[PDB]
Amino acid sequence: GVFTYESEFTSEIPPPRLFKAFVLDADNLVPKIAPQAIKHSEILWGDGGPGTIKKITFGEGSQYGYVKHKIDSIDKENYSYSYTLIEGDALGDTLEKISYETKLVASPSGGSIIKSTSHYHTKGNVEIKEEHVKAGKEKASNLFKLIETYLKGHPDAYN
Repeated sequence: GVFTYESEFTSEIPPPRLFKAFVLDADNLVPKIAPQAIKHSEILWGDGGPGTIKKITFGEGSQYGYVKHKIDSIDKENYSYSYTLIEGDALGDTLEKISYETKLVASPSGGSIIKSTSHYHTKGNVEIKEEHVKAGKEKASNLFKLIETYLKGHPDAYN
């Protein structure tokens, strides 16, 4: 009853810089690099640690479009991030518990590798739609390629 999807890519920007921006600065990194997807970010629980809850908002239009992220684990030393999503118009009336996992590393060419993964938990006996899970792979991957330019252009970004 759970879906498992993983991705793998790399970048020339350092993972500790993109990590701090993605986890320790996602409140102003996503709404600044891509203001077309998220419009605001306000942690609802804790402050980013495990068990915390972040309320990300979108601005695709007037209709309110936001989601809730529950931090699951973090690796400021390995540059890894893991949280659980509980809200999101994309969950349709079938999905419920969402699991999100992201990991960063370094390559032999100096660049840095980025491994991401996500899961779904539908309530009852239903399944997600490829166009949905597949489209999410581009919404999460494309963003990762936007942050790489964030540090590749901003040598001061939390650095």
